[PDB]
Amino acid sequence: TGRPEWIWLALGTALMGLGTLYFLVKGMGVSDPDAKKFYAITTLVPAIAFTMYLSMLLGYGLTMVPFGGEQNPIYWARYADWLFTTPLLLLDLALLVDADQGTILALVGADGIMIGTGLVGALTKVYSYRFVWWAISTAAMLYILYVLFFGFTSKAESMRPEVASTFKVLRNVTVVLWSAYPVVWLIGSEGAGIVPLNIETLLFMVLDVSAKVGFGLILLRSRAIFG
Amino acid sequence: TGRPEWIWLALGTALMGLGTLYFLVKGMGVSDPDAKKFYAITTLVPAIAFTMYLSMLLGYGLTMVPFGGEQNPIYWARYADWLFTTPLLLLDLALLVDADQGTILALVGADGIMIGTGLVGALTKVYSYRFVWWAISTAAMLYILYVLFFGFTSKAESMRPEVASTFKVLRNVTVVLWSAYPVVWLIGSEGAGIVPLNIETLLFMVLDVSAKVGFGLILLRSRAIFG
Amino acid sequence: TGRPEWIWLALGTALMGLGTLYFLVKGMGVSDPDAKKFYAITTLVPAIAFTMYLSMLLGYGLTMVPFGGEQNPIYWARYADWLFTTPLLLLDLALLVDADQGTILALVGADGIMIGTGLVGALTKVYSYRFVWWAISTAAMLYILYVLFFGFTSKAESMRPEVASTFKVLRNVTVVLWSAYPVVWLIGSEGAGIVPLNIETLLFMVLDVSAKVGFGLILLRSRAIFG
Ligand SMILES: CC(C)CCC[C@@H](C)CCC[C@@H](C)CCC[C@@H](C)CCOC[C@@H](CO[C@@H]1O[C@H](CO)[C@@H](O)[C@H](O)[C@H]1O[C@H]1O[C@H](CO[C@@H]2O[C@H](CO)[C@H](O)[C@H](O)[C@H]2O)[C@@H](O)[C@H](O)[C@@H]1O)OCC[C@H](C)CCC[C@H](C)CCC[C@H](C)CCCC(C)C
Ligand SMILES: CC(C)CCC[C@@H](C)CCC[C@@H](C)CCC[C@@H](C)CCOC[C@@H](CO[C@@H]1O[C@H](CO)[C@@H](O)[C@H](O)[C@H]1O[C@H]1O[C@H](CO[C@@H]2O[C@H](CO)[C@H](O)[C@H](O)[C@H]2O)[C@@H](O)[C@H](O)[C@@H]1O)OCC[C@H](C)CCC[C@H](C)CCC[C@H](C)CCCC(C)C
Ligand SMILES: CC(C)CCC[C@@H](C)CCC[C@@H](C)CCC[C@@H](C)CCOC[C@@H](CO[C@@H]1O[C@H](CO)[C@@H](O)[C@H](O)[C@H]1O[C@H]1O[C@H](CO[C@@H]2O[C@H](CO)[C@H](O)[C@H](O)[C@H]2O)[C@@H](O)[C@H](O)[C@@H]1O)OCC[C@H](C)CCC[C@H](C)CCC[C@H](C)CCCC(C)C
Ligand SMILES: CC(C)CCC[C@@H](C)CCC[C@@H](C)CCC[C@@H](C)CCOC[C@@H](COP(=O)([O-])OC[C@H](O)COP(=O)([O-])O)OCC[C@H](C)CCC[C@H](C)CCC[C@H](C)CCCC(C)C
Ligand SMILES: CC(C)CCC[C@@H](C)CCC[C@@H](C)CCC[C@@H](C)CCOC[C@@H](COP(=O)([O-])OC[C@H](O)COP(=O)([O-])O)OCC[C@H](C)CCC[C@H](C)CCC[C@H](C)CCCC(C)C
Ligand SMILES: CC(C)CCC[C@@H](C)CCC[C@@H](C)CCC[C@@H](C)CCOC[C@@H](COP(=O)([O-])OC[C@H](O)COP(=O)([O-])O)OCC[C@H](C)CCC[C@H](C)CCC[C@H](C)CCCC(C)C
Ligand SMILES: *C\C=C(C)/C=C/C=C(C)/C=C/C1=C(C)CCCC1(C)C
Ligand SMILES: *C\C=C(C)/C=C/C=C(C)/C=C/C1=C(C)CCCC1(C)C
Ligand SMILES: *C\C=C(C)/C=C/C=C(C)/C=C/C1=C(C)CCCC1(C)C
Repeated sequence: TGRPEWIWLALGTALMGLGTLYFLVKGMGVSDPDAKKFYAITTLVPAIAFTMYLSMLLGYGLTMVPFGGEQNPIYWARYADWLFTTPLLLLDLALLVDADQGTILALVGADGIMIGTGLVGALTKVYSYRFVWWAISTAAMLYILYVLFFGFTSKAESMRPEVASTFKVLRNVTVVLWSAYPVVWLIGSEGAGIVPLNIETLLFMVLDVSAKVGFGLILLRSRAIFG
Repeated sequence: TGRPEWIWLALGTALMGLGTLYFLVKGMGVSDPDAKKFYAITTLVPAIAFTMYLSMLLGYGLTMVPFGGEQNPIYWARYADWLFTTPLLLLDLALLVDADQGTILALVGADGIMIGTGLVGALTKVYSYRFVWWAISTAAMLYILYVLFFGFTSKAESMRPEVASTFKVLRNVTVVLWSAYPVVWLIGSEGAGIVPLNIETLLFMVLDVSAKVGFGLILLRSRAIFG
Repeated sequence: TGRPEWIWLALGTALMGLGTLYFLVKGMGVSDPDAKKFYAITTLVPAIAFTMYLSMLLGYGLTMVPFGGEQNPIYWARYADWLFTTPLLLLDLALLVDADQGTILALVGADGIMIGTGLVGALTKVYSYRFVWWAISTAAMLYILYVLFFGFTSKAESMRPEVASTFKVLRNVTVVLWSAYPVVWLIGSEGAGIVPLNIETLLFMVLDVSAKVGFGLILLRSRAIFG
C-alpha cells in the first residue's frame, strides 16, 4: 500500500521543483534562439515531473488495482508524467543531433505507445496479461534506444565536436537510465512483487531525478546547445 | 448541485455555436495562407467550447466530488475545453507577433500545466490541498501573462502598425480576462463557496464567450491577420 | 455483451501487427527524407490499432454503459485508437498533396472533435442524447471529406502525375471507408441495436484493416511518396 514511501516522493518532489527553479533562473538572459529552445524543452521536463510527484505525495496519483488475488497500489501518475516527459527528452536529443522530422515523429509515436502500453499494463486486472503489455512496451523502448544509439550517433558525427561529445554523454546516460525502468517495473509492485513499493519508489526517484534533472544539467551546462 | 444554471450553459452553448458559424462563414473566400491560418485557430476555439458547453448542458461534463464534508458538483468539462482552447488562443498571439518556437513551446507547456493542475485541483478530495493546486496553476498563469504582456509586446513593436495595435487590444483583453478565471474559481464551487454555482456559471460564461468569441471578433475583423 | 466477437478482434489484432511488421520491414533501407516520413506516419497507424485491438481482445477496452433501459457493452478503445489514427491518415494525404499548415490544423481540429464527440456519444447515459453527439460528429466528418475530396484534389492537380493519381485512389478509398463508420455506429450497439455486436465488430474490423493496412499498402507501394 501507499504511505511509507511518502518520503521518497516528498524528496523527489523537492528535487524536481528546485530542478525547475535552477533551470528557469539560468536561462533568463539567453538570447540565442536555439538555446532558448533547449531551455524550454529541458525546463518543462522537471516542471511536469514536479506536478506529478506532488500528486503522488498528496495521494492523488495513487489508485488501487485488483490483480492476482488482492488489491494493489498503483501510482498511475508516473505515466501521466512520462507520457510528456519522455518525448521532450527525445526532442532534446533530436534538435542537438539535428534529426529528420520523419524520425522524430517515429520516435515520438514509439514513445507514446511505450508509455500508453505501460499504463495499460499497470491497470490490467488479469495479472498474467500485464506482462504481455510489459513486453510490447519494452519492445517499443528498445526501438527508441536502437535509434538513439546507432541512428542519432551517426547524425552526431556531422556536428561540431562540442555537440558530438555532449550528445555522446547524453546518449550513454539515457540508454542506461531508460533500460532500468522496465526492470524496476517487472520486479516492483506492478509486476512480480520481488521488491517492496517502498524501495521501488526510491529507485524510480533516483532514475527520474537523474534522467530529468541530471540530463538537463549535463546538457544545459555545455555549449553544445548554442548555434 | 447542477440544474438551475442550465440556462447559462444553454445560452453559452448557443453563443459558441453561432460564434463558430459566423467565423466559419466568413473565412471561406480567404486565400491568404496566413489569414487562412488565423481563421483555422480562431474558428476551432468556439467549435471546441461548443461541444464542451453542450456536454455541461446535457449533464455529461458534470461530476460529483466529495470534499470538506459534502458532495460537490464539479463541471470537469471546463478543463477539457480550456486545455485545447487556451493553447490555441496563445498560438493566435504568437503568430501575430511572430514568436520564437522556443517561446511558443514554453507558453504551451506552461498552459498545459495550468489547466492540468487546475483540473487536479478541482478533483482533489482533500479540501485544503485543492488550494495548493490552485496556487501552482495561478503561478503558471502569471508566467504566461508576464510573457504575453512584456515579452510579446516587445516582438509586436517590430511589426507593421496594424499588427502592433491589434496585438495591443488582444493583449489587454487576455490579461484582464485570464486573471478572472482563477478568482472566479477561488470563490466558486471548486474552492471556498462564497458564490453559488448558479452565478459562477454566469461568470464563466461571460469570461468564456468574451475570450473565445470576443477575442476572435477583435482579431478576425482586423487586417492585422494578413501578410 | 462482449465474448462472441473475440474472433474478429483476434483476427483484427493479428492483421494489424503483421501490417505493422511488413511496413516496418520494408522502409528500413529508405534514405529519401520524404519517404522516410511517409513510412513513419503510415507505420504508426497499424502499430496503434494493434495495441488497441489487443486491448479489446484482452477485454480491457470494453466498458459497460447503461442506457435506454439496460447495460450496454461499449468498446471505448476504438476512439483511443481513432483519435491518433485518423489524424495520421489525414497527415498522409496532406503531405502528399502538400497542404497549407492552416488547412492541416483545421482538419486535425475537425478530426479530434469528430472522435471526441463520437466518444462522448458512446458513453452518454441518455439514450436520446447519444444521437445528438452522433450528429455533431458526422457533421465534423463531412467537413473533413468535403475538403479532402474537393480541396485536396485541387492541390493534387499541381503535383506530378504519380502523385495526383495515387492521391485519387487514396481519396476515393477514404471517402467511402470513412462514411461507413457513422452508419455502422448508428445501427450497431452504440445506437439503435439493429445489428448485433457480433457482426458490428466484423464490420469495424474490415473498415479498419482496410483504412489502415489497405491504405498504407496503396500508398507505400507507389512512388508517389518520393521527391
Ligand atoms: C494539449 C495536450 C495535446 C494535452 C493532453 C493532457 C491529458 C490527455 C493527459 C492524460 C495523461 C494520462 C496518462 C493520465 C490518466 C491516467 C488514468 C488511467 C487515470 C485516471 O484517473 C485520474 C483522473 C480522475 O480523477 C478522478 O475523478 C473522477 C471524476 O470525478 C472519479 O470518478 C475518479 O474516481 C477520480 O479518481 C481519483 O480518486 C480515487 C480515489 O478513490 C479512493 O481512494 C481513497 C484513498 O485514501 C479511499 O480509499 C476512498 O475510499 C476511495 O474511493 C483514486 O483511486 C484515483 O487514482 C484518483 O486519484 O485525474 C485527472 C488527471 C489529469 C488529466 C493529470 C494531468 C497531468 C499534468 C498536469 C500534464 C501537463 C501536460 C502538458 C500538456 C505538457 C506540455 C508538452 C507538449 C507541448 C508536448
Ligand atoms: C490528438 C490529441 C493530441 C487529442 C487528445 C484528447 C484527450 C486526451 C482530452 C482529455 C481531456 C481531459 C481534460 C478531460 C478528462 C477529465 C477527466 C477527469 C474526467 C473523466 O471522466 C469523463 C470521461 C468518461 O466518462 C465515463 O465513462 C466511464 C467508462 O464507461 C465510466 O466509468 C465513468 O463513470 C463515466 O463518467 C461519466 O458519468 C458519471 C455519472 O455518474 C452518475 O451521475 C448521475 C447524474 O444525474 C447519477 O447521479 C448517477 O447515479 C451517477 O452514477 C459522471 O459523474 C461523470 O462526470 C461522467 O459524465 O469522458 C470522456 C470525455 C472526452 C475525452 C472529452 C473530449 C473533449 C473534446 C471533444 C476534445 C476536442 C479536442 C481536439 C483534439 C482539439 C484539436 C486541437 C490541437 C490540434 C491542438
Ligand atoms: C503525447 C500525446 C500528446 C498523448 C496523449 C494520450 C492520452 C490523453 C489518450 C486518451 C485517449 C482516450 C480517447 C481513451 C480514454 C477513454 C476513456 C473514456 C475511457 C477511460 O477508461 C479507461 C482507462 C482507465 O482504466 C481504469 O483504471 C481506473 C483507475 O485504477 C479505474 O477506476 C477504472 O475503472 C479502470 O477502467 C477499466 O476496468 C473496467 C472494469 O470494470 C469491470 O469489468 C469486468 C468485466 O469482466 C467485471 O464486470 C468487473 O466486475 C467490473 O468492475 C472497465 O469496464 C473499463 O472499461 C476499463 O477497462 O484506461 C487508460 C487507457 C490509456 C490512456 C490508452 C492509451 C492508448 C494508446 C497506447 C495510445 C498511443 C498514443 C501515441 C501518443 C500516438 C502518437 C502520435 C502523435 C505524434 C500524433
Ligand atoms: C517550485 C516551482 C517548480 C513551482 C512553480 C509552478 C510550476 C510547476 C509552473 C511554472 C511554469 C513553467 C511550466 C514555465 C517553464 C518555462 C520554461 C520552459 C522557459 C524556458 O525559456 C524560454 C523563454 C522564451 O524566450 P523569450 O521571452 O521569447 O525572449 C526573447 C528575447 O528578446 C531574445 O530574442 P532574439 O532571439 O530575437 O534575439 O522564456 C521566457 C523568458 C522570460 C522573458 C523571462 C521569464 C523570467 C521568469 C518569469 C522569472 C524566473 C522564475 C521565478 C524565479 C520563479 C518561478 C515560478 C514560475 C511560476 C514563474
Ligand atoms: C452549430 C455548429 C457549431 C455545430 C457544427 C459541429 C461542429 C462542432 C464541428 C465542425 C467542424 C469544425 C471543427 C471545422 C472548423 C473549420 C475551421 C478551423 C476552418 C478554418 O478555415 C481553414 C480553411 C483551409 O483552407 P483551404 O481549403 O486549404 O483553401 C485553399 C485555397 O485554394 C487557397 O490557396 P492558396 O493559399 O495557395 O492561394 O478551411 C477549408 C475551406 C473550405 C474549402 C470551405 C469550407 C466551407 C464549409 C464546408 C461551409 C461553411 C460551413 C457551413 C455553413 C455549416 C457548418 C457545419 C460544419 C459541420 C461543416
Ligand atoms: C507485432 C508488432 C506490431 C508488435 C511490436 C510492438 C509495437 C506495437 C511497438 C513498435 C514501435 C513502433 C511504434 C515503431 C514504428 C517505427 C516506424 C514509424 C518507423 C518508420 O521509419 C522512420 C525511420 C527514421 O529513419 P532514420 O533512422 O533517421 O535514417 C537516416 C538515414 O541515415 C538516411 O538519412 P538522409 O535522409 O540524410 O539521407 O526509422 C528508423 C530506421 C532504423 C534505423 C532501422 C530500424 C530497424 C528496426 C529496429 C528493425 C525492424 C523491426 C523488427 C523486424 C521487429 C519489430 C519490433 C519493434 C518492437 C522494433
Ligand atoms: C522521466 C524520464 C524517463 C527517462 C522515463 C523513462 C520511462 C521509461 C523508459 C519507461 C519504460 C517502461 C517499460 C519499458 C516497461 C513498462 C513500464 C515502463 C513504462 C516503466
Ligand atoms: C477559454 C478561454 C480562456 C481565456 C480560458 C482561460 C482559463 C484560465 C486562465 C484558467 C485559469 C485557472 C487558474 C489560474 C486557477 C485554477 C483554475 C483555473 C483553471 C480556472
Ligand atoms: C481507423 C481509420 C479510420 C479511417 C477511422 C475513421 C473513423 C471515423 C470516420 C469515425 C466516425 C464516426 C462518426 C462520423 C459518428 C460517431 C461515431 C464515429 C466515431 C464512429
